[PDB]
Amino acid sequence: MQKAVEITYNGKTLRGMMHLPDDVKGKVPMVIMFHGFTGNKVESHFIFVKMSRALEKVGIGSVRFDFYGSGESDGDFSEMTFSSELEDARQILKFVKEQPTTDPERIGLLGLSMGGAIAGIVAREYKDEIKALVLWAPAFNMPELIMNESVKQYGAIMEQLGFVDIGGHKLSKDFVEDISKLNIFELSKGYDKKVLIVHGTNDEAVEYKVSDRILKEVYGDNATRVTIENADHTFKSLEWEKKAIEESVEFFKKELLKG
Amino acid sequence: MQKAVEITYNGKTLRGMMHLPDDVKGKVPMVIMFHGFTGNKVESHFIFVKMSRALEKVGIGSVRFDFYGSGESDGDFSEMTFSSELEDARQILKFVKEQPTTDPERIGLLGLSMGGAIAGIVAREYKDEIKALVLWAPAFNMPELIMNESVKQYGAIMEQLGFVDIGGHKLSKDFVEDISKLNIFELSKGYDKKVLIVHGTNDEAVEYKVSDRILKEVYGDNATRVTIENADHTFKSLEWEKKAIEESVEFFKKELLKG
Ligand SMILES: CCCCCCCCCC
Repeated sequence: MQKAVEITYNGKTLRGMMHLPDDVKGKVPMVIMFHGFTGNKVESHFIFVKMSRALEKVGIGSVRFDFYGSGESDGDFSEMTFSSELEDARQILKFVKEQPTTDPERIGLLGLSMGGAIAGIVAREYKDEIKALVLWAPAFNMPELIMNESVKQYGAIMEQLGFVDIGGHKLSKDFVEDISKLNIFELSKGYDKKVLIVHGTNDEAVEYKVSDRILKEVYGDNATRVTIENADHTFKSLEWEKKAIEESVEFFKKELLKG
Repeated sequence: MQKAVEITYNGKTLRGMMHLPDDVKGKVPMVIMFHGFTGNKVESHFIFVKMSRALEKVGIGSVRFDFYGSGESDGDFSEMTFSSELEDARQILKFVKEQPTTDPERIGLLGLSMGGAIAGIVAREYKDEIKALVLWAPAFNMPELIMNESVKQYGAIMEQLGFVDIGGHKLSKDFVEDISKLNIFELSKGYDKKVLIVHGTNDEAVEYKVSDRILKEVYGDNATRVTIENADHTFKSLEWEKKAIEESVEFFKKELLKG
């Protein structure tokens, strides 16, 4: 089953999609999915929609919302900061916990790229009530990526206009100010439940090396990695996305439907 | 106001969004928006969403749905053909005409890229009940574009396995066969009401020359062209998308709110 949903808080409306399995009644595991920077709840080549459908077939529900300033949700992209998306995510978790079909002890988080950074942070903040975590090419070095640009052209453009054009999106100076103060690696450290990282070797947006840091610096033996050979950042082929979705579904089926 | 909407016909469910202006009540002009090949109802850098919001402010509502096989709607991409998207468009027009806030004589069509080809055809099929037409880089040469793509890129796999991977999407042989039988220029010819074409000069997906053909071969003096200098296919900058949205909003404001 697929139904559209909304959240309204602080005068902000988030719009999303909720998937519940047709077969099983009662309370079910739920996966919350976080899209990345300039992405949206559907994500690249619909990989999020696919994931939800692949999950409901194993009796796992899911919700996917567009962050404020993106896609179907209200707001201008210029109003968005990483911290504001964090607050959106805290409200989304609250919404999932309020649904009468949600099993409170079976809630997982999934995040792609910058959504992986968010998912990491949220996982830590609620480490005792988030059952499992999947990270897809998680952009934990996002602060560093924004910082390096200070000496390049986007830095000079930001210094002059207070915003930059990243391809039909207005990236505010407020985002640079906000993100410069955060260390995703440290803010994600301390999550003890099982973690799955899926990463491509040819990822030219978040290099594969980043995942090594996460394995070394953020988690212990509870974290494991699926390497998708030859894959680009968003797993943009049928075989690459099939591998990502199947490994992640099996991880959530093992980790959420056991407890 | 923005609300999620659905259509179900012949065992298929389409999912979309409906925008109505808050201040004006009664029947209002309505714009139907058609996304392009591998796109979705939000479209590139949220330009469709923005276009809907810009329309609300001038008292024009809108609907944007994902075609069957894309985005939030049902179905796999392999099930989609150009003709199935035409049938979806006919059902979406039907849906708009059933809404009690729709002024039946004030319905306009907008299409981007392959969706513009959709709009061009639908406008002709309903030439007496479609009040105005906007085409954004309309891909009337889509049969030729796909034919060139098979000959140079797809290859034997299409014959051996029946499909090709176009970037996380399974493009079926049926689409190639179906689209080869259609002439978008001929099927759109005969629409007499006002038409706006917006096109970028550096468009590398649908060459600017195509718009020249549409002005000469498809429409008469009822058609007008806004050229956006240096712009790419989806007008992917703040300046380019502002120009496209404002020109289209003022065109729909003049042509739907008159007569
Ligand atoms: C991976 C991030 C791509 C966009 C970065 C833009 C940097 C702006 C700095 C002023």
